[PDB]
Amino acid sequence: NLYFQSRNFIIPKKEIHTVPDMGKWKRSQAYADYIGFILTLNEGVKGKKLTFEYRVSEAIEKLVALLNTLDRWIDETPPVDQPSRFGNKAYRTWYAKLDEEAENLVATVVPTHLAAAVPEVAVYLKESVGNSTRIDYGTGHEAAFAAFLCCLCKIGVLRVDDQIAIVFKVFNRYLEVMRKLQKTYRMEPAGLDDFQFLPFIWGSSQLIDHPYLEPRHFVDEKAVNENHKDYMFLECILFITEMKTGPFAEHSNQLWNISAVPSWSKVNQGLIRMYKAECLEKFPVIQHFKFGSLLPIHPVTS
Repeated sequence: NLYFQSRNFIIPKKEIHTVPDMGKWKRSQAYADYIGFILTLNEGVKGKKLTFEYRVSEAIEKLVALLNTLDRWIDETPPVDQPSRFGNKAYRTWYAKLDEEAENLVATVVPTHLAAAVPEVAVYLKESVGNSTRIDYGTGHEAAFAAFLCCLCKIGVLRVDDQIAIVFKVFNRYLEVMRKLQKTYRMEPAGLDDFQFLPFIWGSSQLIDHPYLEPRHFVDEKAVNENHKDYMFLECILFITEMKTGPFAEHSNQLWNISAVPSWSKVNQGLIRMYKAECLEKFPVIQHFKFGSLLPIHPVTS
C-alpha cells in the first residue's frame, strides 16, 4: 500500500453529534470502508475452522503482542474492594495506562515511514476497550477495534494475505482480553449479546455449509463444549453460559430465537442486517465513532 514516507494524517474526532447527523454517517466514506472491511473478512473466513492453517505475518505477531501487553496490565492491576456495586474502579487504573501508552503500543506495529499515522490509528485503539467513567463496554467499542484494524489495512501494514489471521488470531485474541476485562472488572453492558456482535457474524460465516453443526446446536451446551475451539460463534456462547444464570432462552432470548434459523448462511445474512440496523444505524451506539483521514466523514467517492 503506502511504501513511501506519508504525513497527511488527522486525529479522529466525533462527527455524529445528534440524530440528524446519522445521514452524513450513512453516506460517508468511513461507513462504506468499514462495512466493506467487515464483509471482506466475513468472506475470508467462510467455512474455515480456527485450526485452519493460515498465514501469520510479523504484523499479526506484533498485534498479538500488543494485546498481550494489555492482558499483562490487567494482571498487574487487580480489582479493589470498593463501595460501588457495579464496575470495579481498578478498570480506570488499567484504562489510564492504555490511554497514556496507546501511541507507543501502536508504534510497535507501524513501520517508521508511516510514523505520522500512529496518533490517528491509536485513537481507535484507545476507544476500543470500554468507557472509563461508566466502566462499561458495548458494540461501539468493538467497532472501534475493527476500525483500528481497518486503518492498519488502509496503510498497508495488514494485507490481503493477513485477512484470515486478522479474525482468527488478532480479533480472537482481542475477544479473550475483552472477556477478561469484563469478568475481572465486572463491567456493565453499555439485544444480541451483552458486549459483542462481530464474532457472531464472522463465527456464523465459519459454519456456513457445515455438514453436522446447525444453528440449533449452539444452544446445546455439549455441542458448544465439544466444538468451541474450532468456532468463534460457539466460544461466544460458552462465555455467555459462564456469565449468566438460568436457562439460555430467558437470559439470551434473541440468540435463542436465532438458533431456530434453518442454516448458518441465513444466520450470517440476518446478523449482517441486524448489525447494520442495531449497531451501525443506532445513534446511541455509533455516536462514539471518530473520523479522521483514514475513515473520513466526507461523502463516499465513486
